[PDB]
Amino acid sequence: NKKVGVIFRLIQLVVLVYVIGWVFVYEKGYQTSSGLISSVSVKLKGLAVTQLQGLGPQVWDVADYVFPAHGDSSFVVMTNFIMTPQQAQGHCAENPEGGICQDDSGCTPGKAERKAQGIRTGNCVPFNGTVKTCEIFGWCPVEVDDKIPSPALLHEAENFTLFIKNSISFPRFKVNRRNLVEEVNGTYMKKCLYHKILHPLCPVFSLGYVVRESGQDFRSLAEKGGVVGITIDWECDLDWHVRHCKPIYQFHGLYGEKNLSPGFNFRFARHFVQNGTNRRHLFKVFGIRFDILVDGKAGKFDIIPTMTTIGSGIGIFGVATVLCDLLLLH
Amino acid sequence: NKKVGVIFRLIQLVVLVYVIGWVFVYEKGYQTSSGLISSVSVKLKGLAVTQLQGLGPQVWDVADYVFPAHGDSSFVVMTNFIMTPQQAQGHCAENPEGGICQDDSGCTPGKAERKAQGIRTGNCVPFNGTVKTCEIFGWCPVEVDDKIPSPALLHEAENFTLFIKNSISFPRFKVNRRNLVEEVNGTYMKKCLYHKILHPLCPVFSLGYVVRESGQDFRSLAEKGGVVGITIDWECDLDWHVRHCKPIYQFHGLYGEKNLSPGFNFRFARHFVQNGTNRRHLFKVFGIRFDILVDGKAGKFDIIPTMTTIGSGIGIFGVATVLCDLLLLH
Amino acid sequence: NKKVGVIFRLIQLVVLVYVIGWVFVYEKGYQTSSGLISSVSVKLKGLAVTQLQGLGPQVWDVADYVFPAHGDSSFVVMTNFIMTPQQAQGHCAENPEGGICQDDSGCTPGKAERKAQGIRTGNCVPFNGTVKTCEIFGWCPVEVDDKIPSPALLHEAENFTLFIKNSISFPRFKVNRRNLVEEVNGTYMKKCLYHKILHPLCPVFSLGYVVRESGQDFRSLAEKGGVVGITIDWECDLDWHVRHCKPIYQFHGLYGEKNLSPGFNFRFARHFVQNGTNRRHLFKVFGIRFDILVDGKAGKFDIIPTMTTIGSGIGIFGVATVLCDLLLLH
Ligand SMILES: Nc1ncnc2c1ncn2[C@@H]1O[C@H](COP(=O)(O)OP(=O)(O)OP(=O)(O)O)[C@@H](O)[C@H]1O
Ligand SMILES: Nc1ncnc2c1ncn2[C@@H]1O[C@H](COP(=O)(O)OP(=O)(O)OP(=O)(O)O)[C@@H](O)[C@H]1O
Ligand SMILES: Nc1ncnc2c1ncn2[C@@H]1O[C@H](COP(=O)(O)OP(=O)(O)OP(=O)(O)O)[C@@H](O)[C@H]1O
Ligand SMILES: *[C@@H]1O[C@H](CO)[C@@H](O)[C@H](O)[C@H]1NC(C)=O
Ligand SMILES: *[C@@H]1O[C@H](CO)[C@@H](O)[C@H](O)[C@H]1NC(C)=O
Ligand SMILES: *[C@@H]1O[C@H](CO)[C@@H](O)[C@H](O)[C@H]1NC(C)=O
Ligand SMILES: *[C@@H]1O[C@H](CO)[C@@H](O)[C@H](O)[C@H]1NC(C)=O
Ligand SMILES: *[C@@H]1O[C@H](CO)[C@@H](O)[C@H](O)[C@H]1NC(C)=O
Ligand SMILES: *[C@@H]1O[C@H](CO)[C@@H](O)[C@H](O)[C@H]1NC(C)=O
Ligand SMILES: *[C@@H]1O[C@H](CO)[C@@H](O)[C@H](O)[C@H]1NC(C)=O
Ligand SMILES: *[C@@H]1O[C@H](CO)[C@@H](O)[C@H](O)[C@H]1NC(C)=O
Ligand SMILES: [Ca+2]
Ligand SMILES: [Ca+2]
Ligand SMILES: [Mg+2]
Ligand SMILES: [Mg+2]
Ligand SMILES: [Mg+2]
Repeated sequence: NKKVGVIFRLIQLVVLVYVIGWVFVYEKGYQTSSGLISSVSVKLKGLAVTQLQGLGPQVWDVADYVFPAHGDSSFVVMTNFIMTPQQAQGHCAENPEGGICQDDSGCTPGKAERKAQGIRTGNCVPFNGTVKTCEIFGWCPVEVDDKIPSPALLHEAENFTLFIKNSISFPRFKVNRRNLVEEVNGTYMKKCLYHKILHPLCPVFSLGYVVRESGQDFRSLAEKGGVVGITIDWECDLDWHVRHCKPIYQFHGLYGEKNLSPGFNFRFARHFVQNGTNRRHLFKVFGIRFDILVDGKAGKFDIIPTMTTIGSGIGIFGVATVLCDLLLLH
Repeated sequence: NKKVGVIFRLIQLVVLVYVIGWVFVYEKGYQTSSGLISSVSVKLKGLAVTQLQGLGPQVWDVADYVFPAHGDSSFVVMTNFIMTPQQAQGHCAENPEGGICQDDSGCTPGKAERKAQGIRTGNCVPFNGTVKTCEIFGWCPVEVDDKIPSPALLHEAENFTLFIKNSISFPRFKVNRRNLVEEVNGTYMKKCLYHKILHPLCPVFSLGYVVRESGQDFRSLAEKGGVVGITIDWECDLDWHVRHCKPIYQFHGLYGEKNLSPGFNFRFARHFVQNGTNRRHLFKVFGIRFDILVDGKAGKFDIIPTMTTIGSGIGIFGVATVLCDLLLLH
Repeated sequence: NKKVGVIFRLIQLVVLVYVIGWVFVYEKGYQTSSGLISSVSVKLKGLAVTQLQGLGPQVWDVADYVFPAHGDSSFVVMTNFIMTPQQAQGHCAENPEGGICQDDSGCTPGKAERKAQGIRTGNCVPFNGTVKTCEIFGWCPVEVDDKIPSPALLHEAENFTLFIKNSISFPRFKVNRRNLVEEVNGTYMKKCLYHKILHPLCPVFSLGYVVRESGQDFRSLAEKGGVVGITIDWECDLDWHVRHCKPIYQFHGLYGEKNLSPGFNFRFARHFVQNGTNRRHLFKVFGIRFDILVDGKAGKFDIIPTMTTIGSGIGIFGVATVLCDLLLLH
């Protein structure tokens, strides 16, 4: 029958054009794939001045709000903090969150099993006029974290400019590429701000723009902390010129339900010696967690993958043909 | 022949059941898989008081033993340390390990080729009553680490509550998930401790439990340090509800031969200015290394993978047909 | 025809030898592969003394030039720095590169839009005898990074030694391996310098050797910074003894155009309280970025992969035979 042969030839032509357009053209089967070796360096330029009650104006610079000063990929930018100054190890009332005592017999000497704040001395001392807390041995000023300033202490963090420098190299092809691609110039790096459409190649990122692109409001996130994931994808083709290869930036927002564990926070201390006594300043920093992830591959023409793809296509064709023949026979 | 046809039909039904079951349900071929983007946030609540001979009581809060303050995925929990206080730059004798001199002519001015402790002035000074070491220009006094305390200075950290906050997002499906799940609530985290069977979803991990579940003993590991690897694996079947998505926590113990470089250790310093002179405190910290590795995939029903799996199954059936026909013919 | 049968048997023998040798031995189809869990700990030893104008001799020990105390995979080794001692908050002139005014009416009170150095007060005080800049609120000694010392302040960094301790474990096969191998002993590490041929397995890497093997000159890197990538690769056939399992160390040079953003740099501050006044020392450190990446796979004989490979080979054979038969059939 003529129509049977027509259907067979149509099926073989379909599978042939499918394999040819997909394995070779679409999926780049004639190009080897390798993995980039990458290193990310980050620099933040911004300044914010905080004026808390009872304290002088505090100037925060790049060394201050960037705790991973060595330019790590996973860095935290300080946006809100609680400062407990002049902490010294001595005996005083603990925080009321741990426990509340009405008499000295209630307190027991030892360490708390859950959320230990210090070594209990077994004495109940008044934390303030109303309630009393068991006396512990720990840094004496105990941070009350219950009050979270509604206006962010560093609401200026939104405009802080952020520069990301990424250098990727493929080992098998011995090709090195950097984010600061050709189009970028020193003059450009002075007056550009990153945008999804306007300035895709500008390496200077605005913190507020990055947060808003992820899908989070900067103010509410800075009030309680947050996590933002920036991914740099280097899809590269070596058959073309290296100028074509460029870094694509994608912003991903990592969030969670606000009732439980809202935002991101950590505690850090600055140890110093004043008047011959060792003292420290405890800070509970509510900041936005920025993670840089670089994943990419390079493709360059090679003879062995081309021959293997040709053989696989011939095998798939010769199969499809025998399968169609057996189907038409039965 | 009847028996030949029966064997042929049996082989056909067997390969049909195989291609309809294995690649579809077991391998989830109709689903497509996307790697997660994740961020690790770790908070350790605990307090340990270390009493050292010649020094006052030392309180080590969360910021102290957790050296990475920004909540990095790889963090070290301090278990034992060697403290050398009041280090100042000057000319003081070197450690006996570097060299032993009996006369001033033996010492050579310059810097030692390997593991230099300072700039040798060229004079042999008595390090102590018995042996003499060449004078060097370095921090004073030089740290001595020949003796490691057999009882861990921080042994209370066996009980330290470790809270891991891991937020994942799949870019292909645009679904954000966190280690905290609907089953876990605010009242649950107050008293729960992670267990392999009892509390698999509790985000609070005990350090001793993590060490014991990794095939290591905390008591022996705390003396010289160690490396414990925690892997959080997410397997998600987006065909079901998102409540079924639950993280899987696996603890892997990374250990080596005790004879050659046992445990993990590092040295850090705190710089301060006392009495108009720059001084520092050098600590040789023996701590357990914790690495959080999050690797997972999610699968949702899609039309193109389903069609590809159907085509692959039909192709496998076709050849299982002829392979059987050619064998029965022989 | 006899020639047709000879050609058929020749093609049969060719495809049989192929499916018996290539996929089995070269591809290790009978073995299974699993990803390892790796944690890297780095330790450096070396001392460098920097003598500056006015300031006394400064000793930079391991804790100084190694900014990551814990020793993460990504660490920076200080080679050159710019120190602005005794930075105290107050009113001072901004940097001349920021802005220059001839009259006080030029500057406007507020915060700069880009790269803010402080809060302008609307007054112009002379930065030096020639030009005058806007008066800002912040650290009084402004850091001037126009002059970079051509001789590296820490050129002694080239010969500093680097010890890398990596422990890898395959969870599927429950086998733990370390960079320290049976060939390496305690007396060997005392004097081993890593080399590609002479000493392949020693974990003591010379910084200058690592920089030179990556393809970069240390002296140029020392002045303005650099990036060096070290990759450890483990390929182990668990069918043989575990002694054969040895890591492979490869150095990759990550560099970019020197005209735009040459080298790697960052700023960190040391906060201290002297004379009841909070001051800091700001250092602009030019250092070489070192990144450690570990990847590997292991192979163990298993029954299911062997059976799957045998089935795939039989299928490829059965197809090749008939495809050849159709070829002759024409
Ligand atoms: N976060 C940022 N925002 C805006 N511009 C930046 C940022 N980081 C770097 N740049 C600009 O990019 C150029 C090249 O960066 P490079 O690493 O040389 O910084 P730098 O010149 O050492 O820093 P500085 O400008 O503080 O001296 C610099 O001229 C700098 O002005
Ligand atoms: N390591 C830990 N051990 C025990 N409980 C913890 C731990 N980390 C967090 N929690 C509990 O989880 C709850 C939510 O924590 P969240 O991430 O909101 O930090 P936080 O409440 O701002 O910090 P803090 O508890 O210091 O106020 C807290 O009420 C706390 O009691
Ligand atoms: N960067 C390095 N260069 C040369 N030798 C090193 C280096 N790091 C460690 N070693 C040597 O390797 C041996 C085993 O390493 P290990 O991790 O036990 O160091 P350690 O003995 O704790 O350090 P230290 O020698 O400061 O006590 C040590 O005897 C040490 O001398
Ligand atoms: C005392 O502290 C407790 C802490 O919960 C608080 O509720 C109470 O209002 C305080 N009382 C005064 C008078 O400040
Ligand atoms: C950021 O700068 C813009 C002007 O470009 C200003 O309107 C905005 O208030 C600034 N951000 C904050 C919240 O300080
Ligand atoms: C600077 O880079 C931009 C990139 O958009 C380019 O358009 C411009 O021509 C460059 N400047 C010079 C002087 O080449
Ligand atoms: C002196 O120091 C050396 C260091 O190895 C030690 O062996 C010796 O016992 C010490 N002698 C005294 C009297 O402390
Ligand atoms: C808290 O979570 C636990 C999970 O084990 C659950 O059993 C309990 O009902 C929850 N509490 C409330 C009030 O729902
Ligand atoms: C003053 O500072 C400017 C800053 O660029 C410099 O160009 C100039 O040479 C300096 N003048 C003197 C006398 O130091
Ligand atoms: C490093 O090389 C040799 C040791 O091999 C040493 O003598 C020389 O002084 C050093 N040079 C530098 C640049 O530190
Ligand atoms: C130390 O290791 C080296 C490896 O090159 C080996 O040749 C030597 O025999 C070892 N020393 C001892 C005492 O076994
Ligand atoms: Ca890291
Ligand atoms: Ca101080
Ligand atoms: Mg609280
Ligand atoms: Mg030692
Ligand atoms: Mg500059």
